[PDB]
Amino acid sequence: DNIEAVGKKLHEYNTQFQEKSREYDRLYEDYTRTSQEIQMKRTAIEAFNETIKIFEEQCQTQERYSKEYIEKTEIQRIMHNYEKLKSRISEIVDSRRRLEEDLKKQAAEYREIDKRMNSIKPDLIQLRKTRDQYLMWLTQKGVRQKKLNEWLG
Amino acid sequence: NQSVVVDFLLPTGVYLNFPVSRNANLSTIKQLLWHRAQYEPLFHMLSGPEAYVFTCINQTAEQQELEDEQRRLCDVQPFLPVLRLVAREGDRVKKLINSQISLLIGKGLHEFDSLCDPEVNDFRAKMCQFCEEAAARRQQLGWEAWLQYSFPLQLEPSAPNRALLVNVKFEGSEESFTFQVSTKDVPLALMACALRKKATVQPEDYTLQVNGRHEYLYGSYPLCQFQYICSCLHSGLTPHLTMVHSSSILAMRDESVSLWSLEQPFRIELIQGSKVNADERMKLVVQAGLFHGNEMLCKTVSSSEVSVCSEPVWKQRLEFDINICDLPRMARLCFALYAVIEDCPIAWANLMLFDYKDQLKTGERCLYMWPSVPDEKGELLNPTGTVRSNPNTDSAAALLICLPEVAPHPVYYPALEKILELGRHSEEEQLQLREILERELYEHEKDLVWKLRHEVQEHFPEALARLLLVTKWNKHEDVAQMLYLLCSWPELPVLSALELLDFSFPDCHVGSFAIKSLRKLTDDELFQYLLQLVQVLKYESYLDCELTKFLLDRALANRKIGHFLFWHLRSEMHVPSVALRFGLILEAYCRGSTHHMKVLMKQGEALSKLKALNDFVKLSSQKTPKPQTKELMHLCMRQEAYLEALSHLQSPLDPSTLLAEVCVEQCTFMDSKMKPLWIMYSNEEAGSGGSVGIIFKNGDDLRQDMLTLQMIQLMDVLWKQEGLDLRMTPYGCLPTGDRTGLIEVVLRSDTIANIQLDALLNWLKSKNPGEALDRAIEEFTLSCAGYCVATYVLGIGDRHSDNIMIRESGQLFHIDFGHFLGNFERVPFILTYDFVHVIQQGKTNNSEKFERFRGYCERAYTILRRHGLLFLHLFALMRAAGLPELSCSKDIQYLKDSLALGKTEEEALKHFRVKFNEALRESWK
Ligand SMILES: Cc1ccn2nc([C@H](C)Nc3ncnc4[nH]cc(-c5cc(O)cc(NS(C)(=O)=O)c5)c34)n(-c3ccccc3)c(=O)c12
Repeated sequence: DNIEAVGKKLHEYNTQFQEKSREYDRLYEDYTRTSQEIQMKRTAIEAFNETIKIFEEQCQTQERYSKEYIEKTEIQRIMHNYEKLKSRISEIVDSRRRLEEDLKKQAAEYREIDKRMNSIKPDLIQLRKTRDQYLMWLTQKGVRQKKLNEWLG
Repeated sequence: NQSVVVDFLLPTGVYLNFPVSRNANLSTIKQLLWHRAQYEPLFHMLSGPEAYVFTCINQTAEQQELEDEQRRLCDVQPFLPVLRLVAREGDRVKKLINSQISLLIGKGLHEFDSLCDPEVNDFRAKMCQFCEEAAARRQQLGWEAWLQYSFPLQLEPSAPNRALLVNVKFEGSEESFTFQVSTKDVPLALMACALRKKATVQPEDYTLQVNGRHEYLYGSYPLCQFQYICSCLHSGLTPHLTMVHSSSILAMRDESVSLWSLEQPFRIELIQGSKVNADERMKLVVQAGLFHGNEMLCKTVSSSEVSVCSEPVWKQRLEFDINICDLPRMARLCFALYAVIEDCPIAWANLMLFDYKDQLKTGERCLYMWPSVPDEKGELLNPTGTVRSNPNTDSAAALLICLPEVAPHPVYYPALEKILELGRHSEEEQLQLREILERELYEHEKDLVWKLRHEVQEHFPEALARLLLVTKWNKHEDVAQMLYLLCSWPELPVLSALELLDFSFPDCHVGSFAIKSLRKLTDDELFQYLLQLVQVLKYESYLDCELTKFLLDRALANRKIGHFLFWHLRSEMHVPSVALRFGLILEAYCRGSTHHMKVLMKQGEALSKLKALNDFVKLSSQKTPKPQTKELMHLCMRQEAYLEALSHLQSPLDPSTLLAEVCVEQCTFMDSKMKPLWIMYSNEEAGSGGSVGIIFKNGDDLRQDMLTLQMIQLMDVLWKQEGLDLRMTPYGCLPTGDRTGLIEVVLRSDTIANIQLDALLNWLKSKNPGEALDRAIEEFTLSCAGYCVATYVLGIGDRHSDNIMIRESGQLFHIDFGHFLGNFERVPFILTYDFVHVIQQGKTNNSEKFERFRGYCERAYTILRRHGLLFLHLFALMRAAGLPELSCSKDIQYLKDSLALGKTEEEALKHFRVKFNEALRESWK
């Protein structure tokens, strides 16, 4: 209630605000970074869809182009070549599946970052206001700008 | 490692998998393919290799026919190393362009299709046709016209009669002709003499090029108004030019219910939330309110408290204190989701109540919400924020609402027809309005202006902005009256139009009036405001708008404007809130700019290699010391794919500069925090500027640095416009990407920190020996004045020896503008004793010189003050950019005070002197 006592509390409350701000700022970096990574993942998954579409048009062609042809030992080479094709698709399916699993895991991280932000906001906003209420109180009491400066930070 | 196993799908259904080198270009890979395919089945059925084209899925997730087979596989950068042979035939001119566009703008065009949005598709249809037509028109027209499009004149302001020599040559010819001309000779007159000397050892078939640059000398202007000549005169150096024939330029050129009946209060149904991440002890509220620009149309109604959970259900009608007939065209519903006890803004979203075809929206909408940032304002809602949904539709929170069915037939906002129909019908007072206008208005004052709104149009045409705000936009009768006046309002000057582009004025009709008044802009002037205009696009409601068209009209008429339009838009494509808007403008731009695409393509890959080059250097700085890191940089640069990509491009900082041959030896990096790169080019044909440099900085944001430089360049132009050259160094600075840009190097320069190891004064002596030194001191004095005033007005702090920099010419300049507008209180005006010492030529007292310098500072400050409203307006629009130190009215307030606009001219100029003088006092201690 004395000026030095309120000014001390203004120092503490300012330090708590600047640090709380620093925390939120770090989380907001993670929020943004995670948002860029997930967009990247969702479009790399599109890239997996589009590749696999290309491999299944190939399979379609292999059947239509082979059936009409194959009435005329070449058979064994064609069919094994097709089996080798079909085999590669399964690698590309498996790899797509792995990414989907990362994107699911990173979606849960995004989810959690945003939750951790939303429980800091009340503290952060309450500390801004308190800091400001002590500032105005002292400005009213006549406390000189030099003294207010040295309490802040 | 070097080689990579690539999957090849042949069109017979056959499949090959063999290793090839990441270096190998596609043509080479076909040969290896054909050589291996011959020992697989069905080879006899394949046509020749040239009958087919490789196809891949690129990094943007789209198919791409790989027509240029001189490209290395590492450059093509397919998603998975998978190549399909398909047939050449098709409109593959459209296929090629569409592909390059997706790679170029960052976003894949399919992402626009995916949205299944009429507005997007309509925008794309209209804008792409419009741009394509412009481009096809350009091709037909004269080569003069084309030269004007492609290399518009770079003139000195005021846009003096001595005479000095000039070297001219011809294209494909060793020999050249030195001869005398004057400052005041027009350029065609010059062509006459070299063309006469040709017949010794037809005037309009040629123009003049500046050797080793795409800068051209033509038109009705005298020599000294051109930048190159003006620059050459001041340095004393001889010009160097080439005559070039029309042919050579041509070769370049080639390669029904009326809305006002529904008197029913506005209401919406709140259904569900989605993907909410809130504190489980708290309980959720949704606050909602209608807005038109800044202003609440009605009292903001609120929800009940449902328990905090991921998928909260409300099922609540929220009725509003406004009937559906009273809603204006740009009415904007705004939501904020809060967490409350028994304090926390979670997230927000805004919604245009009418759509792009003027239709009042009906039925369910799922608004994917944006997270709320805690800040000084901390308002209930965020009505300034974008109206587009969050593109992270997978993981972002959301709100399902329903706009009810209001009438059986659909309903549109009334046509301009019936606005004039409604708006037609309706010295004691003049003294009060004079007082109110000629000098955020008050209840009292607002009511007067509205009564005398016709007198405002008649006698106070500049006070349109004041009147728009005083209109009650929550009553349709008023809105009709104001718009009626607006349609017959006289054209306002540029300065006023810029104010009208601010968020405060969202009505489509106001924006149209603004752009209408900006059409008188010259390209040179438009360029000074391009950054601001671009940021104002973030305030727009719909995609198709007068501003987007305006910017596209100018980009298509002028290739330099097109260039910076491109990079301004491109450098924000990482930002979710503008990716879509900007993406669509960039596509439209490209389609009308196929020539420039080729240039912009090359630049983006220089930029892409530099990113990778910086990431290597950064990651190596941790491991090794600098000299070895400097050489491990050089090896990575000397790789063929890098070197080709970093060499022979037009500079993004100035497209007339050719970065030709990279000088790997002279390249390096500074060991600061972001570890920026210093890249040196030696381009042929240029002389004293036959070396040029660029800095590639990655990890910091460069926008505030650019804004600041843009503003200093503007001052220099305003000063140069009244005969004061203060010898500034408005060096280039361009954001190109996500926390990435380029900065133009200023050679023959050092930092005061280094120079101080008569300290400044000796350095200049050793750089300007003998009778040169006088110039260096005058160069120093003129520039000290300019940067003293500039930095005082912009309120730039954190100045020191490490960020003030001196040229061997004498010119002083500042770098690295981290903070401005008095951000870490009023920044005093500042004189260093060091700079007072140099200005006084080393004397304790040199009264005569020092007064000239005080005059320069006073002339400076006075001129800017004449254009003070320009800086407020340009700064007010920059709030759109979301720079933390330019967020509100107080940041703008700084400028009013710094230029003392509230004071009279002589009053202000007395305060400058007292500020000036105490800086002279304070300089000793
Ligand atoms: C290797 C390397 C990488 C980066 N730098 N930067 C510098 C100095 C600080 N800056 C410049 N030097 C010359 N010409 C210039 N043109 C524009 C700038 C400019 C403008 C800015 O706003 C910010 C920054 N710096 S940054 C990119 O943020 O690091 C630079 C600039 N010097 C340097 C040059 C001469 C003497 C001592 C130091 C480097 O050697 C250097």
